[PDB]
Amino acid sequence: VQRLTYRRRLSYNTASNKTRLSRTPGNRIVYLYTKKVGKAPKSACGVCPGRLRGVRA
Amino acid sequence: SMLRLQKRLASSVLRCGKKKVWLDPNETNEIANANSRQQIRKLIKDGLIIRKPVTVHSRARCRKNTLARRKGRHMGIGKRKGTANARMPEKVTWMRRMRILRRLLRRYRESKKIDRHMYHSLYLKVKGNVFKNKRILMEHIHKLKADKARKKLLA
Amino acid sequence: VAKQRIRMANEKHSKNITQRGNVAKTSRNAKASVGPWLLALFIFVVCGSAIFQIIQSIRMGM
Amino acid sequence: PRKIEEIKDFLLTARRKDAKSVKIKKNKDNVKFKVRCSRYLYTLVITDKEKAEKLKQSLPPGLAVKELK
Amino acid sequence: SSHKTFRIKRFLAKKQKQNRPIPQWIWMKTGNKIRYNSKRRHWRRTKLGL
Amino acid sequence: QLLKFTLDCTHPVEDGIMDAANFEQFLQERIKVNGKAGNLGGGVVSLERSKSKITVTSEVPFSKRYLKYLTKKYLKKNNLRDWLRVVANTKESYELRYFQIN
RNA sequence: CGCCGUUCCGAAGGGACGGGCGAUGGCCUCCGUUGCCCUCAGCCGAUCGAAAGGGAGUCGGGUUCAGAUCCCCGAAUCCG
RNA sequence: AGUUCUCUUUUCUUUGUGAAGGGCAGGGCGCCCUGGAAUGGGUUCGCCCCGAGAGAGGGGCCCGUGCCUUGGAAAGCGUCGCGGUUCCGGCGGCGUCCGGUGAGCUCUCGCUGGCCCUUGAAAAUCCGGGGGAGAGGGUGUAAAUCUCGCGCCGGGCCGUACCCAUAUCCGCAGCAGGUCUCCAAGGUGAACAGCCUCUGGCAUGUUGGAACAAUGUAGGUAAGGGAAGUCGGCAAGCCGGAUCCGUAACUUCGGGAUAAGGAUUGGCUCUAAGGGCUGGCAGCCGACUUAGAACUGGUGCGGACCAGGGGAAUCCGACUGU
Ligand SMILES: [Mg+2]
Ligand SMILES: [Mg+2]
Ligand SMILES: [Mg+2]
Ligand SMILES: [Mg+2]
Ligand SMILES: [Mg+2]
Ligand SMILES: [Mg+2]
Ligand SMILES: [Mg+2]
Ligand SMILES: [Mg+2]
Ligand SMILES: [Mg+2]
Ligand SMILES: [Mg+2]
Ligand SMILES: [Mg+2]
Ligand SMILES: [Mg+2]
Ligand SMILES: [Mg+2]
Ligand SMILES: [Mg+2]
Ligand SMILES: [Mg+2]
Ligand SMILES: [Mg+2]
Ligand SMILES: [Mg+2]
Ligand SMILES: [Mg+2]
Ligand SMILES: [Mg+2]
Ligand SMILES: [Mg+2]
Ligand SMILES: [Mg+2]
Ligand SMILES: [Mg+2]
Ligand SMILES: [Mg+2]
Ligand SMILES: [Mg+2]
Ligand SMILES: [Mg+2]
Ligand SMILES: [Zn+2]
Repeated sequence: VQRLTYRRRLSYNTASNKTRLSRTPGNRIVYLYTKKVGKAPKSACGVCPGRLRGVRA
Repeated sequence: SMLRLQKRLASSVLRCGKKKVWLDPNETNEIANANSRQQIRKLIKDGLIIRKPVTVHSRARCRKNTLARRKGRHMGIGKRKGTANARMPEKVTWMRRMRILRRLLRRYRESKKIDRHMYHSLYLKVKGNVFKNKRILMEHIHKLKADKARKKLLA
Repeated sequence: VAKQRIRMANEKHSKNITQRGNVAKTSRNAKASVGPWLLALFIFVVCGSAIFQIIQSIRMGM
Repeated sequence: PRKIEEIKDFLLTARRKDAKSVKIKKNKDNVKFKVRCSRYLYTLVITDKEKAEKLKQSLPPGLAVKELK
Repeated sequence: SSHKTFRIKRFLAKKQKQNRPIPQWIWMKTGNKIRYNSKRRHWRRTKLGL
Repeated sequence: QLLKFTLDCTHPVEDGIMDAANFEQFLQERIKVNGKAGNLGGGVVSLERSKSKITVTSEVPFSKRYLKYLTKKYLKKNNLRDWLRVVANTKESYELRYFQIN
């Protein structure tokens, strides 16, 4: 099976080197580097454990 | 001749290994002067360079054996190396059983075969290991309904 | 390209054991960049020059 | 790329000062008109072959046109 | 390494250019004594230290 | 529905190396339907032969490659696979061709 | 030679919405810029410190003897 | 494409769609509204939840890396067929199809729990809110203003080859040493074990030829005996997987424990049980398991590989750790 390589010089599995597999129009699997997961705002009350609604994460 | 360059270029152009590149042993003079990928592409089209087929690794032998195992062959005491739990974990067996039996209780309650009071009583018994499989549970519910119906008639 | 050609060529090369020392460099024996029409045109210019001069001399010889 | 739904909006896009060309692509099920603008390639997909010819005449005069094959 | 400083790449480039044989017309010069470049360096036999 | 396939042995037959009537017989006794190769399923698979093109039809599913497998099998039986090649001509046909040699 | 020390024995702000006095210019209409004064002002520590930490945003295809997410084709996107 | 003496509707290969935008699945919510619940109910593998509002209805939001669509078939790939200067992103035909399944492996997203006399960075940077100093026009030629849609211009500097290790680095060397990472196929099997294979790679490790003496180094096997050898069982050997049975002294009641000790294990043909979907039944789909039985081979069957010898005591140190 096809085996993958990083497309950048960071050879380490750090928080900033995360990837997902992607099939291309050329019919091959490559790495796409993902963006970190964003977080919705936390309520200013400091009491409610959930995050807010109607706001992009 | 020394066709190291052509072997490397043909491999790159064909997207295979250098082991799958085949250079025509009768045409080595022609191939010897293809110093570019353009010329290598031409020789591939002409037929002096070919990609050899994958070496055969048939799955027929194991496909045949897998059918035998599906019928119980090659599965006796003398063919086991992991433990019963390693071969089929108890937790997964329990998880399958609980989902099956909890699914049946939900469908009986929604279909009104049982009421929420009987569902709740049976739910905690299902969690208690009282019933071993779907059938035993279903026959028990049938008994309960008969007894419940009898009392209603007397009442 | 017919993949059977690997076998044909491979077997054909193995026949070279009997003609060691005179193996043919190229199997594909089969071009003059000079087009045949133009080559004939060039012949009509150069070769004829000697021939015509003789005829013109012949014409002046009678 | 942006996809255009109506013919009127495509014509407005085709008349934009930044529109650079229109490509006509003919498929088995549709004809696609793609106009290369500054930011986006806008594509109008038409399933009625007859409307495609009517629209092909309505394109702005100066805007360069190319038929793809 | 591929990761390089401009100062290091400039030092390496000068070491690259000194590492050539002497011109052969130096031999015919009137008072010449040099026979070959005695300061040739090989990347494997002796290391630059930086 | 209906499935129909053809084999074109024009090049070999016209060169007198191969008989379509024999092949039509070979398919008759070999083409398997549910694994049986005797009755063609009870006429469910119908075989027809033109001057040079052999046609096969079926009211049940039937594989085009099965004909190629049988054709290559028949060609090997008659010692031809070193000269004749089975190629797909269209979605619905094969044909027998000569390897480009000499 | 220097060393300790890094907020500790320091008049440690060279900034700003706005307002008032002028000076210069320009698509001279009126606006900019600019000088002064008034007003307002915690940051409280220069600076250095990570090619694995934080840190916006680029992907597909093609291309060389040797370079390509960098070249060419196509399609995008962040910041100013 | 391979095989085809016989059989094999056969075996092998291959059978795409980027970012960004739009839509829709799917996932999640400690979000809202009605209502008011004991005969308590809901619910997970576990939990856990409710009059501080459960079930049940109807909504809202976040992520949507999944699918569709623009991208985009024009490309790429497979195959067949034609041309050229023939070193052309050459040109054509056809195809790039339809389903199933899983405690499978890898990655990822999410929910929920456990552990801590351990509680697991800072800053640049970006954003929202509270307030209302102000500004804007007088009904129009509208103004201030706009985190909306288009459009216009620009993004300088340095690195970028290749090796990355039984030959590109450090050990004086092409040194059996050392030296940080990412991806990770089929079979057997509990398994990233060992053994075999495909993709990819290599040429036996700084030489070859011919012999087959001793003595070595590394592997084996030995009748009868069985530690008599030796300081000492050193070395080797025995045991070994799994299922079923069975298990003592002592004990800090946790262990000891795979104690000890037995039986079984192949191949083949069957039987039973264990589920899902659609409409106490019917039909249609399916995933490996377990148990039992017959037959069967020169008693061979964890057949290679993998794989604990055991017991009774004494001294020391509690243990794990160094
Ligand atoms: Mg970083
Ligand atoms: Mg996708
Ligand atoms: Mg909002
Ligand atoms: Mg358990
Ligand atoms: Mg060295
Ligand atoms: Mg700094
Ligand atoms: Mg950094
Ligand atoms: Mg660019
Ligand atoms: Mg509720
Ligand atoms: Mg195509
Ligand atoms: Mg406000
Ligand atoms: Mg590089
Ligand atoms: Mg050896
Ligand atoms: Mg050797
Ligand atoms: Mg070596
Ligand atoms: Mg050696
Ligand atoms: Mg003995
Ligand atoms: Mg003995
Ligand atoms: Mg003794
Ligand atoms: Mg003695
Ligand atoms: Mg020992
Ligand atoms: Mg003991
Ligand atoms: Mg004592
Ligand atoms: Mg100790
Ligand atoms: Mg220490
Ligand atoms: Zn709150």
